[PDB]
Amino acid sequence: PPSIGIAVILVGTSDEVAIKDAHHHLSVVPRVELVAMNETDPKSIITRICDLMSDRKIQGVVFADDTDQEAIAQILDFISAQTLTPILGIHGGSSMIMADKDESSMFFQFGPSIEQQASVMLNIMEEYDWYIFSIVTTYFPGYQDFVNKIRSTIENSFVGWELEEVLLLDMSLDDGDSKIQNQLKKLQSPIILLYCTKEEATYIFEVANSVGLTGYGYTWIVPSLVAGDTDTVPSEFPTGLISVSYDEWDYGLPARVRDGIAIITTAASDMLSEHSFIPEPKSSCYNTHEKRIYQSNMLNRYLINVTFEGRDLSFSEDGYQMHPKLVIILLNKERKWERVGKWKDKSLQMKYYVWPRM
Amino acid sequence: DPKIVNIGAVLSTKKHEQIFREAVNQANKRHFTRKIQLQATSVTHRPNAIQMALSVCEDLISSQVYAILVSHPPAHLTPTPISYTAGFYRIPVIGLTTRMSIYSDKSIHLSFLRTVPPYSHQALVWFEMMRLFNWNHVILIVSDDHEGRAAQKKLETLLEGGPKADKVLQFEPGTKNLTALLLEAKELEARVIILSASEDDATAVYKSAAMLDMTGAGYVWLVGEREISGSALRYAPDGIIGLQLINGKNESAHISDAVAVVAQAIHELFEMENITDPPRGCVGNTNIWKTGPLFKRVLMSSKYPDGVTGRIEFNEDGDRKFAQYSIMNLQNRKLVQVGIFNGSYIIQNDRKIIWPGG
Ligand SMILES: *[C@@H]1O[C@H](CO)[C@@H](O[C@@H]2O[C@H](CO)[C@@H](O[C@@H]3O[C@H](CO[C@H]4O[C@H](CO)[C@@H](O)[C@H](O)[C@@H]4O)[C@@H](O)[C@H](O[C@H]4O[C@H](CO)[C@@H](O)[C@H](O)[C@@H]4O)[C@@H]3O)[C@H](O)[C@H]2NC(C)=O)[C@H](O)[C@H]1NC(C)=O
Ligand SMILES: CC(C)N(CCc1ccc(Cl)c(Cl)c1)C[C@H](O)COc1ccc(NS(C)(=O)=O)cc1
Ligand SMILES: *[C@@H]1O[C@H](CO)[C@@H](O)[C@H](O)[C@H]1NC(C)=O
Ligand SMILES: *[C@@H]1O[C@H](CO)[C@@H](O)[C@H](O)[C@H]1NC(C)=O
Ligand SMILES: *[C@@H]1O[C@H](CO)[C@@H](O)[C@H](O)[C@H]1NC(C)=O
Ligand SMILES: *[C@@H]1O[C@H](CO)[C@@H](O)[C@H](O)[C@H]1NC(C)=O
Ligand SMILES: [Cl-]
Ligand SMILES: [Cl-]
Ligand SMILES: [Cl-]
Ligand SMILES: [Cl-]
Ligand SMILES: [Cl-]
Ligand SMILES: [Cl-]
Ligand code: NA
Repeated sequence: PPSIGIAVILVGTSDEVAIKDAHHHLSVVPRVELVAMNETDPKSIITRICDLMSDRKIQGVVFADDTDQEAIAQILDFISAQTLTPILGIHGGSSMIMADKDESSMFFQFGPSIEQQASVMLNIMEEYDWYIFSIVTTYFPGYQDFVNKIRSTIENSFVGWELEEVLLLDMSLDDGDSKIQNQLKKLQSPIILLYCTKEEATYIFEVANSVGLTGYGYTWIVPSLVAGDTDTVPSEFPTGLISVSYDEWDYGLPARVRDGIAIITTAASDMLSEHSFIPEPKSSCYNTHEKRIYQSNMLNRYLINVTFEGRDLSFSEDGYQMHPKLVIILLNKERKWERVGKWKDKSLQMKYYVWPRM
Repeated sequence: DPKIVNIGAVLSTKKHEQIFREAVNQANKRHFTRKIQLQATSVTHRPNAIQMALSVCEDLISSQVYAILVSHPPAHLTPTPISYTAGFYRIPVIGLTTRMSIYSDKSIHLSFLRTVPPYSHQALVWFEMMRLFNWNHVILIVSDDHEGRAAQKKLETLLEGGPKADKVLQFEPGTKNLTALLLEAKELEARVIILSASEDDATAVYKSAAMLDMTGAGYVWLVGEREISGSALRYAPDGIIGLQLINGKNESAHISDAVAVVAQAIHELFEMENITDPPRGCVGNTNIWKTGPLFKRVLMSSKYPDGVTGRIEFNEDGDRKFAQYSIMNLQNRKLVQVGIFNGSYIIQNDRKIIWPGG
């Protein structure tokens, strides 16, 4: 069987040996090379992947980082779309949900859709009869998909939901006019759903605290990307913060790099065993204006429908994992993120029946 | 020795690079430049998006540019990679000639103003014509893409602010047999038809409308700039009214005004306290420019009345206000100017309008 080149890119300290040791009967076999990378600015990420693609024949990329940088996902989608190369963001910033990927991206992310986390958050509220709430977002892509999902869910519900306020915070401008404070002051609800980036949340919580919305009587629920790396907990995050989370309790990096390589390899085998060809690895990034009509996102049908070793590793067409096991976590009195629920098979299994405090 | 503050530019030709230099030199002559003094740093569009993004890092952000002017090239290459890469750092981008409405989306383009309006803003002119010529009932046909729906959104806002839209019809971009859609329009009483469509799509509409005898007397056709350009012009019914953005394609003019605005804004920025520099280069830098969002506010509030393309202000999206349009009328198959929208007022000239039929 012929070999396809798969680059695995690891940003930040990594048990490269735990990863290699942790990992194919198909029509094609992986030749995996671990690149390590120290920086996650656009230039560093672009040049590194472009150099790989030219100093070697790369069928696909598996990407993992240890940052809280959702921009990495944006960058990877762009790179993927431009070079029509499959990139899997399996951990860290690379995995933080990017809404509205390019039409011709081949970029897939380990972690929950925006719509899925929205529904998980309503399930949490239903469990504890928290029927009265407001939403706060920034303009961070997804924010509409988030608000819509909520609205759509609760307008179709026999339950007595009361969505009091939706706030849209513009943090592309400075806050010298104390504008965002004045918006936050308008919140009355006891539950608050917040959609934004980790770095944005940091600031919003600082302000929210200053006008007395972080204490008892207010509960905030945020999505994975706000919590991000749970070993890193901004000081401004309020105790009693609830988050959905796919950050790597039961599904460890080694096992993901395993599946990433599996997904890409299988996908290629499936295409070859039906079309008698796979897409030729791109010679470079610097000749993609020329080779346009010769390239395709054909390989996507297969990438999103891989079953390997008993697990359905399917993606959505929107580019996220289909059936992730999600952990619900709570930021406790010791400023440590604590596991208080699971979300498994569309059922929510919470720890507490009544929430404790202190 | 003053402090040297770089402005950046990505421009079509080296003639325009030289115009940008001379514009910045003039600003330095015109302003009090003992404390701060500007320096022009520029570059022409690269042949593809990934190369362009890199160039922004290597050539521009490496010089710590406070802002970046961008034009629409002559040959598939958009400002988008410049907006992304600059946006990563919250360095503002000033679009000179880009007119697609998508650039008004804050989620996709954080730090993007422009000195020309999006196409959707042609609704402003339509609306003032509808008041003027007392068209109180209109049909509105629009392409079902971002741009088409942008025009609908914008017109409808002005109507739900009196004239009304009796119906709104959307067609799939790329369709040629629009007889189905236009028959639906034929059956309504309103005989004033407003069209938002690309060149090729407007051609399809124009042909189908002619077969159905909807281009004759009775009917008023009111379109924008794209719909009387190139191949659209070549089938457009006689009597049609359309628009051309005055100086809309004078890169040189918009460089002159852009630099004036940006220069003003820089000096206004440095009246304020605790101004930080942008990051020197991309490599190793992943934090936003702390002062970026403040500088964006300053730019947004920038008023430059005595500008070459008229009165420069920006709306809440950073799109140009007070743009000026030629009101064009197809007469015996020649495009003839019958008036201008001067920013706020319709000024009919002495050349008589000839409607379809008459
Ligand atoms: C696009 O076109 C519009 C309309 O022509 C321009 O807007 C007008 O700008 C002119 C200046 O050139 C303004 O003229 C001034 O009007 C003042 C009174 O305005 C009131 O009344 C008018 C008419 O009823 C209303 O439209 C308006 O809303 C006000 O209620 C006068 O007092 C001014 O006189 C001054 O100048 C003369 C010299 O000519 C002196 O002798 C006087 O002492 C005095 O100082 C002047 O005549 C007019 O008001 C504006 N109209 C509107 C509707 O705003 C735009 O400027 C133009 N845009 C561009 C970019 O060119
Ligand atoms: C959506 C696009 C695709 N995306 C592209 C980014 C990108 C792409 C490729 C490269 Cl190469 C690089 Cl470098 C960057 C834009 C960027 O993600 C904007 O994200 C924002 C928007 C709003 C907010 N909140 S707000 C407006 O309140 O401040 C925050 C962050
Ligand atoms: C990253 O840093 C390590 C040392 O911590 C170094 O050995 C390695 O060469 C660096 N990698 C790059 C791509 O600079
Ligand atoms: C592809 O998806 C189909 C569902 O139509 C299903 O048979 C399976 O999940 C996939 N087929 C494979 C992996 O052979
Ligand atoms: C473009 O604008 C400049 C002024 O900045 C002017 O000299 C030139 O004549 C204009 N060109 C056209 C075609 O109007
Ligand atoms: C910026 O503010 C800090 C905090 O007071 C101060 O130490 C510093 O001198 C200020 N710099 C300027 C240029 O005002
Ligand atoms: Cl590196
Ligand atoms: Cl893209
Ligand atoms: Cl996420
Ligand atoms: Cl962040
Ligand atoms: Cl650099
Ligand atoms: Cl006239
Ligand atoms: Na804008």
